[PDB]
Amino acid sequence: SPPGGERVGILGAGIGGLYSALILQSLDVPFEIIEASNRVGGRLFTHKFPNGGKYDYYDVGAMRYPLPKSDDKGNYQPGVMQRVGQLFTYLGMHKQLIPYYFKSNKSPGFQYFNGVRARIGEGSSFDAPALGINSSLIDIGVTKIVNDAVGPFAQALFDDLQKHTTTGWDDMMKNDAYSTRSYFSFKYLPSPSFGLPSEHFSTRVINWLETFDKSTGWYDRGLTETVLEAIAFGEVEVDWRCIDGGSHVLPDTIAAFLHKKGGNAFVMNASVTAIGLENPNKEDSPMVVVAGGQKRKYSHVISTLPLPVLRTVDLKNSKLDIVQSNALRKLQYGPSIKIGILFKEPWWTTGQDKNGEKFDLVGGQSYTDLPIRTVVYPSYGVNTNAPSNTLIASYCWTNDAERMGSLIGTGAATYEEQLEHLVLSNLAAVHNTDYQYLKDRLVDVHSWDWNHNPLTMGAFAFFGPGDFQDLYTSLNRPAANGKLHFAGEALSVRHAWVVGALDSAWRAVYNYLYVTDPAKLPKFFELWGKNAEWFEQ
Amino acid sequence: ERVGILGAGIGGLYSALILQSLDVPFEIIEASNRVGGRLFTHKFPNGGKYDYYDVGAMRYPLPKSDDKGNYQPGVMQRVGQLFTYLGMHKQLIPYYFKSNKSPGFQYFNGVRARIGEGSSFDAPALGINSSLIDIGVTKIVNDAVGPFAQALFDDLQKHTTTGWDDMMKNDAYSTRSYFSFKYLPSPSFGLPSEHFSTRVINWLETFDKSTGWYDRGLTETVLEAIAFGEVEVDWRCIDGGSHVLPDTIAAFLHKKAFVMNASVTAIGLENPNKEDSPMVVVAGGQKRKYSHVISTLPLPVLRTVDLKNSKLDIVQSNALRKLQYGPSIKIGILFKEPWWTTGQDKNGEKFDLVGGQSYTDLPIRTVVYPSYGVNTNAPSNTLIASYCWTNDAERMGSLIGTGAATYEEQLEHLVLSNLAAVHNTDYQYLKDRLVDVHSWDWNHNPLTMGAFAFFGPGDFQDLYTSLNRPAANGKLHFAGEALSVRHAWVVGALDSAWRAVYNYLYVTDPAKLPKFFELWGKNAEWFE
Ligand SMILES: Cc1cc2c(cc1C)N(C[C@H](O)[C@H](O)[C@H](O)COP(=O)(O)OP(=O)(O)OC[C@H]1O[C@@H](n3cnc4c(N)ncnc43)[C@H](O)[C@@H]1O)c1[nH]c(=O)[nH]c(=O)c1N2
Ligand SMILES: Cc1cc2c(cc1C)N(C[C@H](O)[C@H](O)[C@H](O)COP(=O)(O)OP(=O)(O)OC[C@H]1O[C@@H](n3cnc4c(N)ncnc43)[C@H](O)[C@@H]1O)c1[nH]c(=O)[nH]c(=O)c1N2
Ligand SMILES: N[C@@H](Cc1ccccc1)C(=O)O
Ligand SMILES: N[C@@H](Cc1ccccc1)C(=O)O
Repeated sequence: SPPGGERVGILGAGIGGLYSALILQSLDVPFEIIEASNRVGGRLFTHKFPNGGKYDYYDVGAMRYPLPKSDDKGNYQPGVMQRVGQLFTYLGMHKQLIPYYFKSNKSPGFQYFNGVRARIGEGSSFDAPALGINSSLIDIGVTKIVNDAVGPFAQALFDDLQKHTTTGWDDMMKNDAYSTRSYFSFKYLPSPSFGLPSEHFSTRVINWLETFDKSTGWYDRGLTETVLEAIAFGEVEVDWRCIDGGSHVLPDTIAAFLHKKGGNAFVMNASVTAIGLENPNKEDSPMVVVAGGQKRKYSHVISTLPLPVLRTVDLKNSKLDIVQSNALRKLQYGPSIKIGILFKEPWWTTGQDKNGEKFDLVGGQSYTDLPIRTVVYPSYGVNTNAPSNTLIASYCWTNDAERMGSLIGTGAATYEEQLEHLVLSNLAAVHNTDYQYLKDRLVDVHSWDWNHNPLTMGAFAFFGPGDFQDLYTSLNRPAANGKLHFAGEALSVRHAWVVGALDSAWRAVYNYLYVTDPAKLPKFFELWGKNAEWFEQ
Repeated sequence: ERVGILGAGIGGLYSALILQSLDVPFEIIEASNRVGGRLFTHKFPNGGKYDYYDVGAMRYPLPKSDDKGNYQPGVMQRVGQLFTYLGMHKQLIPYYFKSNKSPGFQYFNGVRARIGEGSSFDAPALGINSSLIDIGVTKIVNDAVGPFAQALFDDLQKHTTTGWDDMMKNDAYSTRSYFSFKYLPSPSFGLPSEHFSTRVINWLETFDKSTGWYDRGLTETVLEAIAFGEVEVDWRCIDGGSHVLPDTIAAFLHKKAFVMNASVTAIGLENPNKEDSPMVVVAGGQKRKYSHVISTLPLPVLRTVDLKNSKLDIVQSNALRKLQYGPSIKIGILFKEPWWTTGQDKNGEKFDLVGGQSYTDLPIRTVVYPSYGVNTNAPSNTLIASYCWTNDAERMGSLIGTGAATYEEQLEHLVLSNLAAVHNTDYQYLKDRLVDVHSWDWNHNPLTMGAFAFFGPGDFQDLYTSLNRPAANGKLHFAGEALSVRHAWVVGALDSAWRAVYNYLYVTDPAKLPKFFELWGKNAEWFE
């Protein structure tokens, strides 16, 4: 059935594009990967500090994976991230997965809010009474309040995954015009068991929720993203894992697997500038991709380029319908920054604060309302004879990342100095040290703003209210007479996760096989799942 | 007595003007080597007199004025009075919000038309029924915003606050959630008495504002509609660029100074336990003492300053973080000629554009043709090829200031391609005429950390008032355009300086209040 000249052009050598190639290679479908940069992995990006040891790296993008439980053979239980787990096993990486400590493996991480410092779990109110948060709300806590609001939506979506239905999603979409904030302000009413007034929370209380629940401005994005990310993070049993040597090992291993025999050479350093049918009036017209100044023709094209990147590509002759072209612009992205610092020692593990109290932190995270917002201690290498000296001194989202981004990548020594001093000062206040204690231990600094990077043009999809219900489906349909397939993490309900990109590749390849070679569907299903998301042992 | 003014932008310069007029010693601390802040004029090297463009403030919707520079009551009256005070009234030249000749272009969903030609831009294929198309986005948005704006207008006119109280009961709405859960169309529209769908709301945002605007606070939509006059005004710009305004103030102040190239890193009382404790500002590595401090630093900048010993209360410290800012970018291009005025498209039709603007859903979003110099013997050859807000500015920002030629070339090619599609020319027609490109991302600038305040829902009702109270035992006063209801406008910065100086005089020398009122108004906002 399929014409002898079938060849799928895969745009982007990120995890979505590499996964697409892996599926196609397993089905003996020719492909070619076009990559703008000189590296593979995309937002799987591991920075190694040259002056450091083996574990003196940090992941600028993906770094932690909340996988389902697994057996000794690498078989994963059903779960949100099962597809990621099965990929590791497929590549022979299951035993190379090491623990990721979401919470510290020893003493608890720190919380520093409203000038009040405490350990996670100590039950501090962080001066919330002075904010006007009454004692009833404090006793309940932000976590339980948010879970009561998110739980019902999340439970229906879980039932969808388990029972293979879409009613939970249809119900979510009835409320998708809500932001998390507008949901709390105009619809949510506390559970009767809380004993609170049957009234909507005030803005003061809602902002208290956001402060401790997420990041500045998170609640102005879609309520749907809040429930979906709560599901992904498992905030509603997960095995937190990271990759020994950094997440770059995953795309490196895929590239090696595809390259083993002769080699599926990649077209590197070829930025795509145009995608369209050679002749949109001919039904059998092939696709033409202009990348690096050269025209390359393919029967079908699987794009993993971020939506904002597609907006910089000439899509004339790809015949997007009016909804799809609106979707490329309106489907909202979110920002993020990370700042990694190589120190002379893992002071968070062996050091003490200005009063002699030991931090006693191994992995885990600390949280603060200061500009750095989140501090992440490394879980990799903690038990070796050369533990990591590298800290993620700041990991920000939404407004916090937008503001901090102005100090990153300026190219000016004076702003690098301002940035370092701000970060160290924030770190000192979080951990109760002086600035000089941390300055004396600092060796090198590396910082990254995914919202100032031409190859991503944002950290990841972070939809606003209405995006999922109005525009999302349009990009799950192909364009260019069925020959342009949109993929990438934006094309999932697991935005900002590797599984999102993997799901997007499954759906793109499924559509390609469905319209070009249905005889491969059985093997496609057996190797890569009967469904993108619906569970299955 | 000596007031430390942090920031030599228009808010700090205005604060200095007021203090000088009242014989109050002051000192201005400025991080950079320039005054004006977000009044920032870029002149292209090798270009002519009018081959500049304003990277920040560029247009002023002032009230009517007489031959002597007296301005009628209005939102921007305070700005007009500032021009007159500085002897600049006659240096104000017309700014053409719309083209002075043929109308600008609209390019949406691949459909090109002139402003006013009534195109639907393929909206039926988008699922917008004919009734909504016939009414139009402008009338629909005005019907939803009008009631709120009129009550705030009445506040300014009648000297009341009930309009603001009503706005604040609805401040938890974004514009989108207001349309999705509250707004019901006027019965006169003959539409179903139901809330608009997301598809229709996204159609409104597309033609009304920028990508993501409607997810910000409804109050900002109402306030900006008032400021733009979309609910009359004399649109003006400053001959030679907005930089002339701060340059003229600084020159006036230097005759009677400034601490330049001194970035503020710490603000706090010398001894918070002593009542008479002076303020200490650490700038450029040096400690400077003041009786009171007026800060005009943006809120995100204040978050990078050590405010230990300024004794912010818990609401004020929350406000510095949460009160939301918005992004913006501009791209200026020097061409060999004002092709938008003298040229023709690929089919021989003349653009015939003088000033005004064109709009598109393409990445550049907005094109602004210069109004300065149009009638001289050397008209401007400089175009604002792109001016973006919200998501459009966030996305485009990734291509600006990379320092890499390859991305500078990608940016130029995208901008020219978008321009070509908007105006119906070939790419090479514009490339052959391009001389120089300058681009700026106010959301990638340590001195602003965002373009301007652009509050989310709830910010005005929950956190805004806390920063109008002082900190540091009453000796730290917060100012800057964020401390106003005219965000993203010069008048916003001026209002914040009035309130900051007002509070300063109130606690230190109330006998000067009568003269303060006489020279600078009895109220910040209330009309005369
Ligand atoms: C800061 C941060 C942190 C995290 C994460 C992201 C970020 C930004 N994620 C999310 C995860 O990193 C992300 O969802 C996927 O890696 C995205 O893979 P894609 O293939 O969809 O895009 P991705 O962007 O990775 O790949 C696209 C490719 O296209 C290329 N390209 C761009 N423009 C091009 C052009 N014009 N022509 C050709 N090629 C072009 C790029 O260079 C890149 O190689 C994550 N996930 C997770 O599971 N766990 C985690 O802990 C995290 N944490
Ligand atoms: C793109 C764009 C376009 C427009 C506008 C803004 C922008 C970004 N505006 C809004 C207007 O430009 C703005 O509201 C005011 O200029 C702000 O003046 P401020 O004094 O409040 O701040 P502004 O930011 O101007 O001044 C603050 C000063 O503090 C300095 N500073 C920063 N950090 C410091 C530190 N650590 N130590 C010391 N000094 C420090 C800065 O360098 C600067 O000099 C506008 N308005 C209008 O009326 N018409 C218009 O057309 C426009 N258009
Ligand atoms: N998954 C990534 C990024 C992310 C950001 C925001 C929401 C969800 C995920 C993390 O764990 O940090
Ligand atoms: N006042 C500026 C900036 C602005 C942006 C958004 C709203 C209001 C004002 C302008 O006229 O472009």
